Parts: sequence; structure tokens; C-alpha cells
Amino acid sequence: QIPASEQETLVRPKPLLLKLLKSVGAQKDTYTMKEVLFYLGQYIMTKRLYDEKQQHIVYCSNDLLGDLFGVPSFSVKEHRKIYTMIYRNLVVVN
Ligand SMILES: O=C(O)CN1CC[C@H]2[C@@H]1[C@H](c1cccc(Cl)c1)[C@]1(C(=O)Nc3cc(Cl)ccc31)N2CC1CC1
Repeated sequence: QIPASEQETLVRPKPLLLKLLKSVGAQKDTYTMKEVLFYLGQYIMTKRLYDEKQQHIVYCSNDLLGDLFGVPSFSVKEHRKIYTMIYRNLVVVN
């Protein structure tokens, strides 16, 4: 269970995550986690990596997203795992 404050977290993406973000949004130095989740969602949706009618699984073994996250697939319901996969591709700033 994810507290609402998580979305406010300010982050500086590492180069591979920044590459992915630049294919769907404007480049800038710092993003909120709300922005990162939105942009990665749009990346997934636009590239049709998500099978909503197949156990809510994103399939990313044939995509740079798979290299970012280090998995061939994952469930969009496993929220803490998603946060952890994302965190390892950025630096939190405060
Ligand atoms: O129904 C749910 O439980 C979550 N939802 C399932 C559908 C939405 C959303 C999910 C999400 C929102 C917020 C926090 C978290 Cl951890 C995950 C999200 C999203 O909004 N951004 C994002 C980013 C990544 Cl990397 C993976 C999945 C998603 N989905 C986008 C669809 C293209 C898959």
C-alpha cells in the first residue's frame, strides 16, 4: 500500500530512464514521481507493451523497458516492486 506523498518525491533520472522519458515527455533535470509514473505509463500504452486482458501484465523482454527494470515482464498490480525497479534508475533529490 503506497502513501499519497510518494508521488511528490523529486527525482533525477539516470541516463537510460531519461532516454525512455524523452520519447514521451519534455526533457528536464528533475521530475516528480507522479511525472515518472505518468510518462512510463504512456510509454507502455503507446508501444502496446500492456496486456490488460491477460492478467494485467506488461511484457518488456523485447524493449529497452526490460533492460531498465531487469525483468521480461511484470504485473501492473505489484506497486512496491514497480517503485523499486524505478528507484534503481534514478536519484532522489531533496
Ligand atoms: O491498477 C493498478 O493497480 C495500477 N494501474 C494499472 C494501469 C496503470 C496503473 C499503473 C500504476 C499507477 C501508479 C503507481 C503504480 Cl506502481 C502503477 C500504471 C501507471 O499509471 N503508470 C505506470 C508505470 C509503470 Cl512502470 C507501470 C505501471 C503503471 N499503469 C499504466 C498502464 C500501462 C500499464
